[PDB]
Amino acid sequence: LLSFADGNILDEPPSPPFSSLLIPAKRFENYKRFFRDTLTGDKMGQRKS
Amino acid sequence: PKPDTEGRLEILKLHLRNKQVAPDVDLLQLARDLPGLVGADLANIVNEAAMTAVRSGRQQLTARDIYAGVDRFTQGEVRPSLPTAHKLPVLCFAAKEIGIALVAGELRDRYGRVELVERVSIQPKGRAYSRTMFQRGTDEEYQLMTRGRLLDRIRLALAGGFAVRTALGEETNFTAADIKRATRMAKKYVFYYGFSEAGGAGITTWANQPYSGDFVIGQQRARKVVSTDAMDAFADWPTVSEDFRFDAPSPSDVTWHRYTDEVRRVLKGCSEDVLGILAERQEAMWAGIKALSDRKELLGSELRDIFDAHPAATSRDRDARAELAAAKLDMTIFTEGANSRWPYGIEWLDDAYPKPYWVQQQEAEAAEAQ
Amino acid sequence: STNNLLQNPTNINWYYQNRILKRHGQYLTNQWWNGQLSEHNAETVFLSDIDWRSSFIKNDGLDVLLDFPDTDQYYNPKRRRWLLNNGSWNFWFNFDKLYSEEIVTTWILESLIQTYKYLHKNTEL
Amino acid sequence: AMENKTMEATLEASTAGDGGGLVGGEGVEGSPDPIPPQLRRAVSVYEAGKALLAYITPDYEEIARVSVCPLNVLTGFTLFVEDEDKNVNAILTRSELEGRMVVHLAGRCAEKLVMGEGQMTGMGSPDLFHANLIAREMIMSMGMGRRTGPIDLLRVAATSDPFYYHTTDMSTEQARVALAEVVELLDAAEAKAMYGLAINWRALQALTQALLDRGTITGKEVAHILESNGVIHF
Amino acid sequence: ALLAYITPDYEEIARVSVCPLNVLTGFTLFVEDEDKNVNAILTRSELEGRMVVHLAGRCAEKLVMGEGQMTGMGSPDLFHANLIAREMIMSMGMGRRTGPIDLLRVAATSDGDPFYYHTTDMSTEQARVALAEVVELLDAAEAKAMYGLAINWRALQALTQALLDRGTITGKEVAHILESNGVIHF
Amino acid sequence: RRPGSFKEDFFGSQRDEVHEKNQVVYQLTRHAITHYKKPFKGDYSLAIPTNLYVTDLFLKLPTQSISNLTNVENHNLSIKNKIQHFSVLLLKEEKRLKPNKIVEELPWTSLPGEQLATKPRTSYSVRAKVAMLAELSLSNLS
Amino acid sequence: PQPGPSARMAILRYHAKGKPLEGDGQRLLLKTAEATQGWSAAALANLMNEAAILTVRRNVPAISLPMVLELVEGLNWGEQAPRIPDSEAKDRLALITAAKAVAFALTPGLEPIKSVTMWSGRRGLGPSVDFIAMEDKAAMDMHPEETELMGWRTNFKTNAAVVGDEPLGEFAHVAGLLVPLYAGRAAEVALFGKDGASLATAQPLADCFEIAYYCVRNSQVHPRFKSLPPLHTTMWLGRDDAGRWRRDPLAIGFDEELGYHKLTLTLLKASWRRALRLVAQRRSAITKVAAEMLAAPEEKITGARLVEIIESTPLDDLGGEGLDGAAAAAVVEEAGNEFLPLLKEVLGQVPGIILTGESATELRLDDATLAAVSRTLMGRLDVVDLIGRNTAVEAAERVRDALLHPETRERLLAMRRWVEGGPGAPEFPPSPLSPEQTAAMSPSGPLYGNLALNLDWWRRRQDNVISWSAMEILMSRRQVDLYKQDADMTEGAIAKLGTP
Amino acid sequence: GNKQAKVELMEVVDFFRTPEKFKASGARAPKGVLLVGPPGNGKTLMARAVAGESGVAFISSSAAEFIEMYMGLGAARVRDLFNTARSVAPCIIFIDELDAVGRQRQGGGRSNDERDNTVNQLLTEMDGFEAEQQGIVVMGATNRKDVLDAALTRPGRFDRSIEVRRPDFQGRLEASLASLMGGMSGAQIAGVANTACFLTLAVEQAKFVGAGRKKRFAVMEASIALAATLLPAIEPVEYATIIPSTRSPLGRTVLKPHVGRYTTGVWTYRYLREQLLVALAGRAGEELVLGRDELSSLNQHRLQMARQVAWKIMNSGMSSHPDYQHLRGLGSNYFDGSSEPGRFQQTTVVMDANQTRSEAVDADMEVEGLLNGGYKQVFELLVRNRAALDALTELLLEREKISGEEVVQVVEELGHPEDLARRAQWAGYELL
Repeated sequence: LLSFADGNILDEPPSPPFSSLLIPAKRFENYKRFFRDTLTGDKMGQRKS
Repeated sequence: PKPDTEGRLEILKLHLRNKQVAPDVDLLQLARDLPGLVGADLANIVNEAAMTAVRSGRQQLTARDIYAGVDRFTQGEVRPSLPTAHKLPVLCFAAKEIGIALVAGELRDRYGRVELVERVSIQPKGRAYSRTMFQRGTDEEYQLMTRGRLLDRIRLALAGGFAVRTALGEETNFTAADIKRATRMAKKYVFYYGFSEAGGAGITTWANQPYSGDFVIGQQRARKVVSTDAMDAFADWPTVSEDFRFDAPSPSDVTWHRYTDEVRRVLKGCSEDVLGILAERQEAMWAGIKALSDRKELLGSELRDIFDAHPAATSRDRDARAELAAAKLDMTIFTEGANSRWPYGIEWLDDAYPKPYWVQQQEAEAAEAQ
Repeated sequence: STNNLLQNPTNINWYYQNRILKRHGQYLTNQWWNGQLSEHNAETVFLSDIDWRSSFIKNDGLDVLLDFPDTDQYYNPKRRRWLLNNGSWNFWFNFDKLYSEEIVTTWILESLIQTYKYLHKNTEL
Repeated sequence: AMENKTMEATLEASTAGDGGGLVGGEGVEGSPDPIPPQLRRAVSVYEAGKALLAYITPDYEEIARVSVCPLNVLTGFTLFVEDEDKNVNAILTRSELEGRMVVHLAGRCAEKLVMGEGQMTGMGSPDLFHANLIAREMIMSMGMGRRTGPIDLLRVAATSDPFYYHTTDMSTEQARVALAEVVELLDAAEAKAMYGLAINWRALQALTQALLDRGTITGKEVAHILESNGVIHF
Repeated sequence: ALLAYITPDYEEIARVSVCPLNVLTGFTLFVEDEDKNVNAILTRSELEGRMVVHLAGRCAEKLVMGEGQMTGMGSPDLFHANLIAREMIMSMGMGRRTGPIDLLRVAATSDGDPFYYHTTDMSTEQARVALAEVVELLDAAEAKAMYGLAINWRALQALTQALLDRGTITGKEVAHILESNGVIHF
Repeated sequence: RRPGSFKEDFFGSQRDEVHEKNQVVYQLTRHAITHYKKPFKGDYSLAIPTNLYVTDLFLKLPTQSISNLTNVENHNLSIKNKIQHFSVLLLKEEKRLKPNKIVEELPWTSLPGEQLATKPRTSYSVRAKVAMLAELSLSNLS
Repeated sequence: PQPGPSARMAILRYHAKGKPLEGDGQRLLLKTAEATQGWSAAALANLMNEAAILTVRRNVPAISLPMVLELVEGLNWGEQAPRIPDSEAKDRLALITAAKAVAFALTPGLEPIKSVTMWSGRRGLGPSVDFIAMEDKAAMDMHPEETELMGWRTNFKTNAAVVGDEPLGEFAHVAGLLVPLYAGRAAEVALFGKDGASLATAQPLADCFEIAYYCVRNSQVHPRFKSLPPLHTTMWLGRDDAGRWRRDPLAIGFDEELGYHKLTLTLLKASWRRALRLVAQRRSAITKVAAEMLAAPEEKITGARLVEIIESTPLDDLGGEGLDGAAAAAVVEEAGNEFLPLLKEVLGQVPGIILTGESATELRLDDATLAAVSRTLMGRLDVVDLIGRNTAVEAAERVRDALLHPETRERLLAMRRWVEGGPGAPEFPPSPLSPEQTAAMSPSGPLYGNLALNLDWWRRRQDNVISWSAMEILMSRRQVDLYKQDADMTEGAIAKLGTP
Repeated sequence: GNKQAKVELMEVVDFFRTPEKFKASGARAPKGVLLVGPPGNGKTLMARAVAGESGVAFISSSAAEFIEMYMGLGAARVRDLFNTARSVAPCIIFIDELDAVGRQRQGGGRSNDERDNTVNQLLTEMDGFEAEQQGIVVMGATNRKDVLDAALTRPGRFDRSIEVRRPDFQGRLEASLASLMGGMSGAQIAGVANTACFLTLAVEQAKFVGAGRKKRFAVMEASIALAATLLPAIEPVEYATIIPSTRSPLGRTVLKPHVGRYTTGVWTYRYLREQLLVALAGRAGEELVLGRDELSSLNQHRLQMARQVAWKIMNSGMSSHPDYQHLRGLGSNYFDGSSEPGRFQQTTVVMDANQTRSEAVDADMEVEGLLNGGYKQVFELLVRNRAALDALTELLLEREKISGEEVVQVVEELGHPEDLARRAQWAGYELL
C-alpha cells in the first residue's frame, strides 16, 4: 500500500474532478498523440499510425 | 475594500469611543494583528471584550480581556481544559509552545527577523489544544520572502516538536506536523526561490511554481484570522494563466536524489540549530513550562521576563555539555564530501546507469588531468 | 477496411502528409521573445488591457506585431526506478517476484505430479 | 455488545462482494461451520500471545476482554481500553508505538512458535501490516529514523488498480535507506515479541488452554492466570 | 494463399487482390463461416497452422526476392503469429518450461482493435524462459512455412504469375491454379 | 457517502491557522496508528490504512508487483485518463462524446474556414476537448 | 452534403450569369472550382457576388482570375498580411528557406515542388515550400499515391533528384526525409558556426528523431533486424477501456538491448553529415535561390526555376576550409556509405578470392555479381552510413558466406535477375535450396509425414541455458559479438558472449 | 481611422442608397455585416454613421436583452423587430453582443433552450423562405472571428467579415503623441485625453514603496540593465523603472525590441546564452550588493525564465552533448492550437524512446551547468563592473525611471575596459 512514483510526473497537480486546472490533461492529450504516432498505433498490428 | 491598518484603527476607536480603555492595550498592534477583519467582526470583538470585563468584576483594564475577546471569534468557542490527570498532555502542550516562543526570542536576538511573541494560550479554544500568537509585523515586511526569513521560519516550525522531544527525552508525534510544514518550506527554499547551493549557485533545473486559488473551486469559508498565509501567499506569485505555465522537465532520479539531499541538508542545519538552542536554554524552557502549567494562558511579555530571569549558564563545560553534545542529528547527507561527482554514495548506480557524457567529461577533463 | 490484415508496404505518405505537408513545408514565425517586456512576464503582458504586443517601433514607421510565443510544455513521464541492469533486469521493488514464481511453479508441478502418480495406477479403471 | 459492534464493522468491510475466511461458521463455501480444531487452536494461540504480550508490556492499553472467534469470525479479538485523560486524542510516544508494534507482531510470533513456521495462517496479516504501518509512519512520517531523520516523505494519495494509499516521490537510494530502517524496526519488534513469548512460555500455554476452555475471558482472569503461572514483565 | 490452401482445416480463400483498382494494397480474404470452430476448443495443431500461414507471406518474400528486398507489409501477419505464439506459451500452458501458468488473458473491449490483453507482470527469469519458448516456436514456424513454399515451388510460381497477370483472383481460381499446376497439401 | 493536503501543497490555498492544522495532523496520526479494531471509533473510517488493507486483502484478487518494462507507468499499463468521465443514428454515434480517443492535429496553415467550421473542436483542438471533459466532470460532481 | 467539384462548376456557372468575366470564362470557372474545395453553395454565390461588388473601386471592366484568387484567399484567410520587413534576419530566413527548398528538390522519391515563397498570408506563418496539389496532379495524370510509388520506381527524375536502375527501399526512402529537415540547421552551421544556429531551424530537428525511430524500429526494414527470428519486439497488446495501453510482457529490456536508440543516433548523425555535404556542395545554389526569392515580385519562386537554378549552378567544392563559415570543413569526412568497398575489404581476407571488378577455386567474381548478391541479401549499397558499420560488416559476412557456395550464389543471381525484371529475367527463380530430389523426396508419395509433426519437431535451435538478456536469445553468437556496443547497458555489454 | 473598414462602409452605403455601378456590373446585394474586433473602437459608431449616410433609422438592441425567462419571448422579440424592419422598408438592424447567445447549439443545462430558439429565429429571419429580400442590411458586433454558429457565420447571412482593431499610427494621429499612446483602443484614448484634461502624464498613468524594497528594486533593475548593456547580442535598453505597476510589483527594465528577430524567429544560440545571462543578472546583482543572506523571492520568475531559456536551448538542438548537438531536441514536438489564430503551443513528450536513462541525467546536468555557469559569469561581470552597478543603482534611486541613453552613458563612463572592448567589437552588427 505504498507507491514509489515510477513513471509519472513528480509534482502533478490534481485535475478537473478535484481542481479546475487543465494543464495535466492538456499535456496528457499530446502524450496520447505520442502513444499513437510512434508506437502502438491506431489498431493492434499497425506499425505506427 | 475591507478596512485595514488605519481603517481598523478608526473602527476600533469608533467602537471604543464610549468605553474606557487601559493604556496597556496597544491599539495599533491589535489593528495590525487582526488582518482582513471588518467592522461586522470588530464590533463583536469589542462587545465580547466589554462583556468579559463586566463578568470579570472590574473595569476594562489589562490586555487579557481584549485577547479573550479576539480569541472568542478568531478561534471560536472554549473547549474544556487539558486534564490534570497524568503529566503527559500538560507537559506536551506547554513544551511545544514554550520552545516555539524561546526559539522566536533567540532568533529575534542576533538576526532580528522573527517577530515578537504576543501570547501562548494552552487553553483549548476551538479545533486546537494550544496556540502561540505572533505579533504580526507591519506590512511590506511580508511582501517579500528573504532567505534568512525562510530559514527562521523553518527553525520556528521545527522548534515545537524538538522542544517536546527535549522536554520528554523522547520522540513523539508532535514532530509530524512540524516536519510536514518544514519540508514544504525547505522545498520552496531549495527549488522555487533558489536560496540553496544546489548546483553550486542554487539554481536547480526544476521548480514547482504554486498555482492560483481560482483552481480551488471549493473555497472553504474559514474567514478572518489570516494566519501565516499572510507571509506565504504575499511573496508567492501564482500561475493564474494555464497558457503561460512553465513546469520544466521532471528531473531524473539521480538529480532528484541530489536535490532532495540539498533539502535534507537545509533541514538538518535548521534542526541542529534548533536543538542546540533548546539544549542550551533548558532551564528557561523548564521555567516557562512550569509557568504555563501554573497560569494556563500567558503573555509574551511575562515569557520574556521569565526567559531573561533564567539565562544560559555561559559554558556548560561538562555533564551539562553532554546535552549540547549528541544533540546533532545522525541523519544521512548522501552528497556531502567525495560523494558529489557521479556515484554520490550509491553502490548500485554504476549497475543501473551507463555513465553519462558530462560525468565522463568531469572524470576526464577535471579528474585524471590536473 | 476493418480487415485487420491488409498489406501496407510503406508509410512514406504518412510522414509526407503529416510531418512535411502539415508541418515542415511551412515555418512558424513565433519562437521566442526578448524576456524583458514592459509588463513583467509574458503572462501579465498577455492578460492586459493594452495591446503591448503591437508597438510603434520607429527605431521606419508601421506597427509591426512583436509577438511572444506561449510557454512550451514539457511532458517527462519517464521511468525513474532503475535498479539493476548488469546481470539481470530489475527495477526498484520487484523482490517479491522470484519467491512468488518459484513457489507457484513448484506447487503446480507437485500437484500435477501427484495427480499423474495417482492416475498411473488406475488406468484399467 | 462492544465486541459485537467491532466484529460487525469488520464483517461489513470483509464480505462486500466475495469475502472469504474471515466470516467462518456460515454453512457456505469459504466458511466451515464447525471451526476446525487446528484453526481454533491457532486462533486461541494467536489471541493468547497478543493478550500476554499486551499484559507484560508496561504503560500499555489494558485488556477488558479477550475472545476467541467472536461472531464465528476466524480471528480473535482483544478489547483494549484507552486512557483519554493520559494522552488526549493527539499524543503518541515512541514507547507506545514500539509497544504497539510488539503487541501486533505477538500473535503471529506466538502461532509461529506453537504451531510451527509452516502451519501459520493468514490471520496475522492485518496485524503484521499494522506493525509495518506504525514503523513506516515512524520512519517516513514522524521523522524518528536515525539515518532518515526529520523529513516528510509520505504524501497520502488515496484520493478516495493496485490500491496504493501512501505514495512517495523520494529517490531510490533514500527509499532503500528508509525501507531498510522500517525492516530493522520490524525485526527489532519481532525479536522482542519472540523473546517475551519465549520467556513466558508456560504462562502463554496456560492462557491458550484457558482460552480454549472458556471461549471468552476477562481482564481479571487473564491477570490471574498470568500471575499464577509466573509471568515475567518487560 | 498457397499456405492457407495447403494448411488443413483452414478457412477457404475468398479473394486474393494485388492492387485491385490501382490502390496500393494487397490482401488475401477468407470466408467467415459460422460453423465448425467458432469458440469450442483451439487445438495446438490448428494454432501452429495459423501461425505458419501468418509467417508464410514474409517467408515467400524472402525465398523469392531475397533477404534485402523484403519490406514491412507483413507486419500485421507477423503480429498475429507472435500473438498466437505468446498465447500458446503464456495462456494455454503449451510450453514445457514455463508450464501451466496463466500469465496472459484475453479480454473484449466494450475504433481500434476489438480486444485487449490482461498481462501479469513477470520477472526477468520467467520472461526470458517464455521468450526462449516463443522464439523457438516462431523459428520453427518460419522453417515449416519455408518448407511448405519449397515443396510447392511450381504452384507458387503459377500463382505469382497469375496474380501478376490478372490482379484480382477468386479463391476458386486460386484452387484451380494450384491443383492444375500441382500442389502438395500438408 | 458525503464528500486537505493537495491545496496547501500545489495551489497555495492556505486559510488554516498553524495551530488547528497541527491539531488536525496530530488527531489524524493518532487515528491512523491507534483506533484500529476499536469498538466505535475505528468502525468503518477509511482514514485507518489497515482497514483499507483488510478490504483489499479480503475482496481483491492478489496485488501484482511492479513491471520491468519501459514506456509504462509502474505496472504493465500506461498513465490513467487524468479526467475520469438510419443516417440520424449514424451521425449521433459518429459525433457523441469522444472521451478517450486521440485528438487529431490541424495543419500549420489551418483549414480553410468552412472545413474548420465542420469537424467539431473536440476532435482537433485539445484545449476544447479538455474543457468539455472538465465541464462534464464538474457537472457530474455538482 | 457539401458541393463537390461538378456541383461547384454548376453553382458557379449559374451564379456567374449577369457578370462580366474576362477572357474565356470556362477557364476562370475551372480555376475557381479547383481552388474552392469544401465550400458551400452560398459561399460560392457570395464569392461570385463579391467579385462583381468589386471592379468598381478598382475600375476593372471585367472579372479576372487574379482578382478571383484574391477573394478566394481573402474569404478563408482574412487579411492579406504584410511581407516580412527587410533585415539581416530576413536574409538569414531566406537562406534557411533556400537551403530547405534545395534539399527538398534534391531528395529522391519526393513529389514535385510547386513554389517556394518568402511572403505568405495569415499571422503566425512565414516562408513556405508548397508542393503540388490534386489540381496539379490531375493535369499531369499521376497516381494519388505516387509518393508511395516513388520507392520502387526506377530510372525516373523528380525535381532535381534522379533515381537510376536501383530502386530506393522503404528505409532509404523515409531516411531521405531527414536531409531536408537537417539542411536548415546545416546551412547555419556551415555558413556561420555553432553560434549561428537559431530557433528558425529547431522544429525540424525534433521530428528527425521520430522519423529515424520509425526507420530503425517500427518499419522492420532495417538490415540489422531482417536476419533475426520473426519476433515482434515493438508490440502493444490492446488499449482497454479508459485507454490504457499494455506493453508485451516479454519485452523486458528489448529497446535497450537491441540498440534502437543508438541505431537511431547513427542514422541521425549520418543524415546530419549528408546535410552538411549537401549545403557544402550546393552553397552557391542555395545563395542563388535565396537571392532570387528576395528579388521576386511576390517574394516567391517556382519549382521549375528552383530546379533550373540547382542544375545550372555548378557543384561547389566541399573542401576549401569553411563553407562560407568555418569548422564545418569536417565535411571532407570521406563518406563511408558504399557497401562494395567494405565487401571487397571483407573478401580480401578470404584466400584465393581473385577480385577483378566489372570484368580453393579462383572464383573470378565481377562487380556485377557482387552487386547482385549484395542487393539480394543486404538490400542496398549506398546506405552503409545510415545503417552502421557493424550492420554493414555483418551483411558483408553473410554475403561472403553466400558467395562461397556456388549453388546459393547462382540462385541469388537468378532471383536478383527476376526482381530486376527486363528482357533478361529467366522467369521465376529456381527452387529455394530444395532440389527436385528433395522435393520428390516428400510429395504425398515417398517418405512424407514429417510435415505432419508439430512445430516443436521443426525446432532447429535449442539451448538448455537461457540467458539473462534477450539479445543472446534473439541473435546468434557472431551477431551478438559484432553488435552489443549499440546496446544501452552499463557493464552487461562485456558479460555477453565472446568472453575475453 | 477605423482601420480599413471605411471603404467597406462606403460600399455598404453606396449599394444601400445609389447602386448604379453595382447594378451595371451585375452585383445584387450584400445582406449582412459582421464587425469583428475588441470593443472600444467605435463598432456601434460606425454602424450609426452608416445609417446616417444611408438615411435610414437605427434602433439600439443587443442579444442579451433577448435572453428572457419567458419561453419564446426572445424569438418573438426578434420576429417583431424584423417585422418592424420590413414595415419601415428599409433600415439597418443592429444586434450587439452576439457571443452571449449564438454559441455552439449542442444542448445542456436548463438555460439554453430559449437561447437556441432565439438563434434559430435569427437564422430563419436572416435567411429562409424569402420574406424580406430588398435593400435590408443586418449588422452584428462580436469580439471574436469564428465562435458563433456555422450557419450564423455562413456567408449567406453575414457575408461581409469586416474587421476593426486598435488604431494604427495614422489612426491615432487622427484621433510624437501616437508614439507614446500607441497600442490601445479609442475608448482608452478618449479616457487618456479626458484624464489629461482633468489634470502627457495621463499616458504614463494609464500605461507606497519603502526604502529597503526600493533599494532592492534599484539593485535588481540596475544589474539587469547593466548586463543588457554590456552583453553584445542583447538589445539595448529602452528604459528602466522601479515603480511597481498594478500588476508588476518588482520594477521592470524594457529593452528596445528587435524587429528582425521578432519577425523572422531567428533567435541565435549566442543570443539565447546572453539572454540566460540577463535573466540571472537580477539574482546575481542582488546577491552581490545585499549579500547572500538577503537573497529574496523577487527572482522567483527570473529563475523560471532562465530555466525556460536553458530548456529551450536543450530542446532546440543547441546543446554541447554529442548525441544532442545538431541532431535532436527533447523529442516528440507536438503542437496545439492556441487562442488567437496563427498561435501555436508546443508540447514536448519525452518517454524512454526519445531519451535513455543516462541521457536524462545528461540533459539535467547540462541544464544545471548552463544555469550555474551563467550565474558565475554574470556574478564575475557585475563584480568587475561594480562601479557602474553602483552608479546605476543611485541614479535609479534618484530618478525612478531612467532612459536607455543614461544607462549607456553610465556604463561607458564607469565600465570595465575588457567589457567595453567587447561591446565596441560587437557593435554596429544587428546580430542576425
